[PDB]
Amino acid sequence: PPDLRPLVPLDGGRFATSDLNDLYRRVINRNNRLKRLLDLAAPDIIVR
Amino acid sequence: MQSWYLLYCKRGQLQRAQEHLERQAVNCLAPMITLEKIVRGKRTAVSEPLFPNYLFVEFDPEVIHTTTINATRGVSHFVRFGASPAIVPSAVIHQLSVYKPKDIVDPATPYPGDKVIITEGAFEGFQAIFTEPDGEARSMLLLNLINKEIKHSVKNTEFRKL
RNA sequence: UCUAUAUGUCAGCGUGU
DNA sequence: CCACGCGGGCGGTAGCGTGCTTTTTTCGATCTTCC
DNA sequence: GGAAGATCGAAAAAAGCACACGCTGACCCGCGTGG
Repeated sequence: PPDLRPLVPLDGGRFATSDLNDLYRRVINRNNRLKRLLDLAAPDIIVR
Repeated sequence: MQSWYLLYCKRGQLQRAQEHLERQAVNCLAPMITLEKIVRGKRTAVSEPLFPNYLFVEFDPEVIHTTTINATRGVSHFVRFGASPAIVPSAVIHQLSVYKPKDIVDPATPYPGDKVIITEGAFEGFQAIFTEPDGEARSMLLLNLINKEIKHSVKNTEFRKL
C-alpha cells in the first residue's frame, strides 16, 4: 500500500522518494519492456 | 574468425556508440525504422530502432579484445549469459536482416482520430478525440463541453494518451 | 487526541554507561 | 534556457578492492574398501 | 580391478557485531532530448 511507502514532501519543492518506490518502478519498467519485446516477436537471444 | 555478439547500450547513446564502433572498424547491425513519432507533442517523421538499446557487433576477439569493446564510449555492457559473453548464431543475423515489421511504439500511442486526455489549462482532466497537428507545435482535439464537443487547437504538451 | 507546529537516512562526533 | 522522462555501475575506449569471528555448505583430491 | 561411498581438509558464502540520548552537515537521480 502507498501509505506504508509514503512520498513525503521535501519542503523545498522536491519529493523524497523511498527505495521501495524505485524498486517497484524498475520492476514495472522491466515488465513493460519485456511485454513489448514479446509482442514484437523478438528472437531468442533478446527475449532471453 | 569473426563472430557476432549482442551489446546493451546506454539510454539514448546508441548513435554515439555506433559512430565510435565504426571508428574502430567493427561491423555492427541494429534494426532501424523511420516512422511518425509524437516527440513531446509535435508529430514528426524520425527514425528509431526496433529492440532499443541493442546492437549486434561482428568482430574477431583476436584482432580486438572484448574488454576494448566493453570500454567503448556509449556502450553499456556485453549481453552475457554465464561467465562468457553470448554468441549470436548467423541464422539469427540472417533472420534479422530479413526481419521487417511495421508497428507502433508507446511514445507514438496517439495516432489520427483517437482518445486523448487533456490534463492542463482550463480544460484539465477531460477526454477528447485527437486527429492532427496543425503545423508542428499546434494539435487540435474534439474538446468536450457540457453540451457537445467542438474541434479546437491546444498546446501539444498539455495532453497525454489515456 | 489529526489542533498548531504533523520526513527520512549517511557521515562526523559527544554524553551516560 | 525551462521542461522531461526513462535505465541506472560509473565511466570508459579499464579498473575499482585490500586490518573479524563463527557457522554452514560444498568441492577436489584422495583413499580405501569392496564384489 | 574399477566404481562407490566417504572423508577430509580447504575454499566460499552467510550472519552478527548492547542500550539510551543530544548536536552538526549533506542530500532525497543526472543527462541526452525537446521545444
